[PDB]
Amino acid sequence: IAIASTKEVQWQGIFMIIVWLCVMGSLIFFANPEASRRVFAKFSHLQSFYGATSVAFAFATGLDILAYVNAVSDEKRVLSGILAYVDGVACISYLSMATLNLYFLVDSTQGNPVWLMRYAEWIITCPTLLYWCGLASRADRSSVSDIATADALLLAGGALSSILPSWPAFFVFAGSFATYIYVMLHMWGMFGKAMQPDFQPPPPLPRHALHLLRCEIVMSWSIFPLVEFLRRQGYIDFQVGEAMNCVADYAAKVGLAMIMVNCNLEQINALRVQQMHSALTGMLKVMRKTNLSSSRMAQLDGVDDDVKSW
Amino acid sequence: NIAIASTKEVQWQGIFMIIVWLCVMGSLIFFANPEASRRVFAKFSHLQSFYGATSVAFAFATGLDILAYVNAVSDEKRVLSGILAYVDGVACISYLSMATLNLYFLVDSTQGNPVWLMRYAEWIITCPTLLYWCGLASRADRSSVSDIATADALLLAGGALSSILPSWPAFFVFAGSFATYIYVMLHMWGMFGKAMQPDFQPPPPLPRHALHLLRCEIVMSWSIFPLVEFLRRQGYIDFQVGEAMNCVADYAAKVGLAMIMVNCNLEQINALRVQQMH
Ligand SMILES: CCCCCCCC/C=C\CCCCCCCC(=O)OC[C@H](O)CO
Ligand SMILES: CCCCCCCC/C=C\CCCCCCCC(=O)OC[C@H](O)CO
Ligand SMILES: CCCCCCCC/C=C\CCCCCCCC(=O)OC[C@H](O)CO
Ligand SMILES: *C/C=C(C)/C=C/C=C(C)/C=C/C1=C(C)CCCC1(C)C
Ligand SMILES: *C/C=C(C)/C=C/C=C(C)/C=C/C1=C(C)CCCC1(C)C
Repeated sequence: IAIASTKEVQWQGIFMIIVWLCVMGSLIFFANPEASRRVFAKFSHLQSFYGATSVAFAFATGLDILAYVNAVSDEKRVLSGILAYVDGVACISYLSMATLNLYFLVDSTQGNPVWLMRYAEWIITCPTLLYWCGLASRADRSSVSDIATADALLLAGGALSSILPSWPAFFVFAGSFATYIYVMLHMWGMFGKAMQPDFQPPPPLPRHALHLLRCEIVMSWSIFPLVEFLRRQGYIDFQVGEAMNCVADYAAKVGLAMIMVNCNLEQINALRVQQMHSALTGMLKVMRKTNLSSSRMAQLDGVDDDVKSW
Repeated sequence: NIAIASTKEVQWQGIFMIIVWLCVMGSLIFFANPEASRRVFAKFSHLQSFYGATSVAFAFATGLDILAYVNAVSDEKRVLSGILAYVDGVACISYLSMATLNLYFLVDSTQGNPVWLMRYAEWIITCPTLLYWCGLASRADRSSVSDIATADALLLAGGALSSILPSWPAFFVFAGSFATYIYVMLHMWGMFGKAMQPDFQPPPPLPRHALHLLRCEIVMSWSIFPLVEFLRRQGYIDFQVGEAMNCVADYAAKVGLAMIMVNCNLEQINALRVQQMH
């Protein structure tokens, strides 16, 4: 329920990039390039997996900068503003993940890397996307910062659960998953309470589209805990798990933009509903000013119009 | 006379693009050599990953045009995104098949690299359609379009046949195809020009500004392929480098069109509710 202006979405956007331009430098300071080259060789397709995701996110932002300029309203404008920066961070993250010497941690389950840059992306992105849901539905400013902060610590636990021994990993990882359902349960009830046809303040998106948001987010964010579960269990390869993470990272953020584009293209029907009513009352005003009986000015006035409808 | 389309006509034109490609996919699985394809994806490990990534990029790019079709401003700006909804879908199933199927290919005489006929069979189905599609954004002669459409169809074929020829003739058949490429592009730049006139007889379904963008998007995005194969056959870049460029250039040329229809449809609604405020 922030109801922020375009200059606020710029101020939050420059904060995300400077709080990122600090994160990358932090992860470049602790770099061990001998092992980064060793990991980017033992797992060959990684530099291609992440480099392909960065290019895919480059066009993802271009689709938002078009939706931002050509936005139908100033309400839907500031919504594509947050997605413009959230998807831009996804591109500079995977660009650096695929070309830079970054900091990662050995995990206890299988000895795999923990990219931390991608975790540092989600802790910058995922809280913002829940604040984004706090505007498409206009929930309470507290009920949003609840799940917003609960989802930030959520990602942190699953990151700092890979280092832990067997049992404290299971218990910290299971603690993050329980918090996940909390975020997805409050959201489904956050949009569901905004979809009611009797709801002030009327949401900046149509009522039906909110169901698409609480559907797309639920069944796209669920992939990440499902991959970290299987891969730690040892039931899928590391790269096969990384490939899913890169595509799920794409479908989750891009899925919102295509819904924003869908909404901006749907107000055209709303325009064509207003055009109908205007031309209906316009023909109504003429009937309220004419007299329709035997007033012979062409034929009888009534049959002239009746022949027109015939 | 001129060049027009209709919704049900692009629907049957759409399903013709897929059945002439389904036939193509069968022929290339039929003549394929799986023992030789395994060697390709072995030496070039990133090939299978590139195509599968390109396919994912095109899967979403198709669905964006479906939203432009159901929520189109005009009956003509519908049958324009309709062509792209089939063009961009072929790219999704072409790259999904290139990354997951045993396909037929050829060894080029220049450097022994593979020549992906499935991709060549994609452009032969795409490029002549986008030029029929360019005959609807500008409404050129059905003869002026049939020329470039059949000249671009043989253009991609000549560049494919050039790989199998010896030294001397491959030079001239390749150069003979690039000479026709400029013939296609020169006719396009002047094809939008006739419609870009503020006093044109059949008003084009696009504004004058959006038409100059198209003749710039199609010039600067299509010129990459004749530069990739050039710098790859000469040996100035690795094969996988030219494939990654071909995997990105193939996305820009077709999503560049998809984002023009979005911005024009969006520019139309914002202009229309303004004309309602007044
Ligand atoms: C253990 C993983 C370590 C990774 C290594 C890099 C860490 C840097 C990442 C984030 C910095 C914190 C800045 C963002 C903090 C967001 C907290 C939050 O939830 O804010 C929501 C907001 O209240 C909605 O209105
Ligand atoms: C009716 C438009 C159909 C366009 C193609 C869709 C099917 C593409 C499949 C194979 C193309 C093989 C090469 C075909 C060469 C183009 C044929 C042509 O000249 O069409 C011009 C049309 O008359 C201008 O209105
Ligand atoms: C000026 C154009 C006026 C309007 C006409 C529109 C049509 C343009 C179409 C093709 C032009 C040539 C395509 C680009 C070919 C460049 C090849 C080249 O210059 O090669 C340099 C060399 O490869 C370095 O490494
Ligand atoms: C754009 C990136 C997004 C939306 C990432 C979302 C991640 C989640 C919704 C959940 C992640 C995890 C858990 C629920 C538990 C284990 C740790 C994670 C990060 C895999
Ligand atoms: C969607 C796919 C498109 C737009 C493909 C376009 C291909 C070209 C514009 C050109 C291709 C070639 C040449 C000009 C010369 C050598 C042969 C080709 C196919 C590389």
